[PDB]
Amino acid sequence: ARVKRGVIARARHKKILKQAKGYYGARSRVYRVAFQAVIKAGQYAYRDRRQRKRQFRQLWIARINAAARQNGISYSKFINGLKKASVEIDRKILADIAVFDKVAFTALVEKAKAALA
Amino acid sequence: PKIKTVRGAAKRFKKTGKGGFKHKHANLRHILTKKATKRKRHLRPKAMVSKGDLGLVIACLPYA
Amino acid sequence: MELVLKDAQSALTVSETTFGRDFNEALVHQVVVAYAAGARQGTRAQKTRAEVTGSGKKPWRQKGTGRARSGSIKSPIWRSGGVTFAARPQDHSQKVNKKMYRGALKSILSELVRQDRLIVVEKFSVEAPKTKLLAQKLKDMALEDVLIITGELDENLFLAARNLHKVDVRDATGIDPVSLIAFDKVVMTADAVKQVEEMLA
Amino acid sequence: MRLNTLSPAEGSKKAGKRLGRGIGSGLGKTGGRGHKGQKSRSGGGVRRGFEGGQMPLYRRLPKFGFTSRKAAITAEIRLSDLAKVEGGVVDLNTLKAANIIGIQIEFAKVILAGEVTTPVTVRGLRVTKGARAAIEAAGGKIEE
RNA sequence: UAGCGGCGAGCGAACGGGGAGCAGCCCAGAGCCUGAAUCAGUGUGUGUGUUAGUGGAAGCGUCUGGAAAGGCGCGCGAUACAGGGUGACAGCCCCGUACACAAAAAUGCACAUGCUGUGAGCUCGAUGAGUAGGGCGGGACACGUGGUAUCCUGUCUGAAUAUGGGGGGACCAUCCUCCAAGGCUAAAUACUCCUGACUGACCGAUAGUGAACCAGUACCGUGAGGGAAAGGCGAAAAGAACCCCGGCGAGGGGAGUGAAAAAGAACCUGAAACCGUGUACGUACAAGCAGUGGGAGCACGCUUAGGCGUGUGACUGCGUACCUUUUGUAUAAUGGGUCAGCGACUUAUAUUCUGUAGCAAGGUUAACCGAAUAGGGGAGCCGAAGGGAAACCGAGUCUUAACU
Ligand SMILES: [Mg+2]
Ligand SMILES: [Mg+2]
Ligand SMILES: [Mg+2]
Ligand SMILES: [Mg+2]
Ligand SMILES: [Mg+2]
Ligand SMILES: [Mg+2]
Ligand SMILES: [Mg+2]
Ligand SMILES: [Mg+2]
Ligand SMILES: [Mg+2]
Ligand SMILES: [Mg+2]
Ligand SMILES: [Mg+2]
Ligand SMILES: [Mg+2]
Ligand SMILES: [Mg+2]
Ligand SMILES: [Mg+2]
Ligand SMILES: [Mg+2]
Ligand SMILES: [Mg+2]
Ligand SMILES: [Mg+2]
Ligand SMILES: [Mg+2]
Ligand SMILES: [Mg+2]
Ligand SMILES: [Mg+2]
Ligand SMILES: [Mg+2]
Ligand SMILES: [Mg+2]
Ligand SMILES: [Mg+2]
Ligand SMILES: [Mg+2]
Ligand SMILES: [Mg+2]
Ligand SMILES: [Mg+2]
Ligand SMILES: [Mg+2]
Ligand SMILES: [Mg+2]
Ligand SMILES: [Mg+2]
Ligand SMILES: [Mg+2]
Ligand SMILES: [Mg+2]
Ligand SMILES: [Mg+2]
Ligand SMILES: [Mg+2]
Ligand SMILES: [Mg+2]
Ligand SMILES: [Mg+2]
Ligand SMILES: [Mg+2]
Ligand SMILES: [Mg+2]
Ligand SMILES: [Mg+2]
Ligand SMILES: [Mg+2]
Ligand SMILES: [Mg+2]
Ligand SMILES: [Mg+2]
Ligand SMILES: [Mg+2]
Ligand SMILES: [Mg+2]
Ligand SMILES: [Mg+2]
Ligand SMILES: [Mg+2]
Repeated sequence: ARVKRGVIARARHKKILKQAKGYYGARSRVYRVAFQAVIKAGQYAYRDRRQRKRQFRQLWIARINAAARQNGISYSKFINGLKKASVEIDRKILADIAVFDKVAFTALVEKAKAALA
Repeated sequence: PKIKTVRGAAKRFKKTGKGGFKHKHANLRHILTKKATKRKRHLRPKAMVSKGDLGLVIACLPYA
Repeated sequence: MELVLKDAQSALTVSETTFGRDFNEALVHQVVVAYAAGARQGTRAQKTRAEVTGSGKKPWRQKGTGRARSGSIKSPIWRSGGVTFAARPQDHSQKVNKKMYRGALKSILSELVRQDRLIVVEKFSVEAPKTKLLAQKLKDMALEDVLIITGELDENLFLAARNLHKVDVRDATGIDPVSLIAFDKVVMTADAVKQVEEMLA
Repeated sequence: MRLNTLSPAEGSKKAGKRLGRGIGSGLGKTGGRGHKGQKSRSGGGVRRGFEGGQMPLYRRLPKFGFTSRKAAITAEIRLSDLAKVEGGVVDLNTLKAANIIGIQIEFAKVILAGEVTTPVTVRGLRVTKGARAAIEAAGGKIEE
């Protein structure tokens, strides 16, 4: 039979070398390096789908803590106020309101202070 | 080619009805005046091959 | 089991276990595979490292040099070396049991009946050995791709059918399942039915 | 029903292992062999009954008995085999003609196994007690 | 299997059965009838081959296209639709094929017969001596000296001889069977340097012969010996007249041929590594597997501006390659310069298990025949009964005097 495997091995290498576009040096030219770099990129992508959800929550928290201290209350007070006022607004939306609508954030702060007092 | 039988195991083992193998006991060939007669009397009759060593016997006796 | 005839429009009584058996597909597939394996010639070979023309001398010494260890230029990892598992001429023929072969023929002849791929006539002769006469007769029968089983040896029919690739002519003894499947229509002489029923009980 | 509509039965054809063709196949680099043994080596393995250097079972145990040449030329006969002869008489030459005992056989017993439904004269053969009762009940006549 | 066997590893019959194929004769000696069968040789005649060869059917139109054998119509041949070539895929263009024939000459094989030689048949006899056997030492027999038959003989010996002798697995007796010490003999069987025809779920230029090519060459070795690499323009050379730069160069630009010259001989298709030119973006206060997640800006396209794409990627969170071997490797443990191509659990026969299919207390044939993947063939094998070392007994059997 003598299966000649040039076509298959070429398309299998070109599948990797297309994924390795933009990489420096032999990481975009050489199959042994590129395949070794694509697997690591999939590992990092699997990891950073988890770390995206951490890093944005951290950003949102730091923006709420800043706008709340601008209105004269800490973050942990303000979240405890919104829990005691039962306000179930997540802190993506709190960071968005804290940026674009500072009046509504002030009203949320006054609800939280009245929930603590 | 055919498998060749291990001729010592063919001289030492016999297949029974359900596929088990009978065999003679050891320790009954010499040095017999110091052994109790109870021991010898429980060594004269043939015993069955145990489950552990039944695989090596079947490997040695492919033609039953 | 009754087979109506095409030309004289009579009937013919046959065995229902022969011409009305249910189709055992796995049996028929086993027999058709064994037939196509029996046709298989199996004439090939490659050379091993034993059979490659060369010398059994080490191309370089074992150690000291910086190269990889090597013992033979006939090595199957070298260029123009041996094949690792080089082939031999082997026989691809399979055993088919006799009752399985007859079960397959009784299955596919029952299926040709149920698919109306079976035509029964009393006689099918051509006067002179001419393919023009045979193609005219098959056009009058509205047949192109056909197997023609005759319980006799008709030489003019063999000669008039030898050049047509759509048409094959067999004796009733020389029938095979892969042809009975590979042809679109099958025309049987009533004598060929009697002989097939005798062979197939 | 054409050649491109046939298909085998389910579970008839199994694919078969192909060792050393990737991680996903399961049979990866080692191919069911583990690592760095004698068993993993090409042609490696020990012979039958080898227990290490321990004395194997077929030599720990003693030989016994001998082989009777007469047993190879003796045979046992069912009662169901008595109808397969012709003439209603059963000899050695009749059973050998019926291809039951074989040519080199010189002695045969009839054993209560199966059942007979016809009177059969038995001549020159041993008969067990239950076969004697079944033959004589069916009309037979055991003689010599 | 029986056996052989440090009774280990392993070696491994025969009897008997089924088949292919079959063929028997002569001298040890005289006569009687005498040339009578057969065989060899050599002629002749006929037939059949072989070694050159001959005939050999049947198609046009139109469209695309460089070119028709292609597409679409309409016909015709076929004992020829095997195959190959022809400017793309041809039953009908060519060579062939089916079929039909053909040899001055040489030669094979059959018969028939001529000639030469050969003896045929009948009767009465004869019946292979340093031989069989033995002792010693070895070898062959499946049989390793074992209780070892049988066969061979280097050595030493050494019979009887038809009223006799050999064998029947130590040996003796009885019985059966055969006649050594002289020879000849076809077939079935084994192989392929070579020739012809055909075939391939064989290769298709790192494959297949080492060798598709001036290859057992170049080359290496004192020598025996070792032993490569290297295929493809196009349908057809129509293989580039002529002009120009240049050294009366190389090389190139035109022109020309051609369907095509990014088919120009360093010639089909021309991938990758590798090396360049151009454009966009980023980059000279910035530290590490070089990415990933976020993400500004810039450039470019689309668009009903809706805003999406694409390229780049300032800054920023996290983040020490792969393989192997290991208790455990970023490891400063191994391996890999890179690319492309090749490169490793197969095959045969036995055996067991599972699945699946067929028949079912039965199932199945091998050899072989057969024109033949059919059918026949049931030698045989496995199973339906086991126990016991065995004789033997038998749904029981063994143990034991006998089993509660
Ligand atoms: Mg190949
Ligand atoms: Mg690139
Ligand atoms: Mg003892
Ligand atoms: Mg040497
Ligand atoms: Mg090779
Ligand atoms: Mg080569
Ligand atoms: Mg057969
Ligand atoms: Mg390893
Ligand atoms: Mg280990
Ligand atoms: Mg291991
Ligand atoms: Mg090896
Ligand atoms: Mg030890
Ligand atoms: Mg001609
Ligand atoms: Mg012609
Ligand atoms: Mg073309
Ligand atoms: Mg003599
Ligand atoms: Mg002698
Ligand atoms: Mg002797
Ligand atoms: Mg000797
Ligand atoms: Mg002597
Ligand atoms: Mg002798
Ligand atoms: Mg004897
Ligand atoms: Mg002789
Ligand atoms: Mg090539
Ligand atoms: Mg080559
Ligand atoms: Mg020039
Ligand atoms: Mg080139
Ligand atoms: Mg071309
Ligand atoms: Mg090119
Ligand atoms: Mg390129
Ligand atoms: Mg800058
Ligand atoms: Mg800067
Ligand atoms: Mg490694
Ligand atoms: Mg270590
Ligand atoms: Mg480990
Ligand atoms: Mg260590
Ligand atoms: Mg670590
Ligand atoms: Mg380092
Ligand atoms: Mg390292
Ligand atoms: Mg090491
Ligand atoms: Mg290295
Ligand atoms: Mg590669
Ligand atoms: Mg198996
Ligand atoms: Mg099965
Ligand atoms: Mg009992």
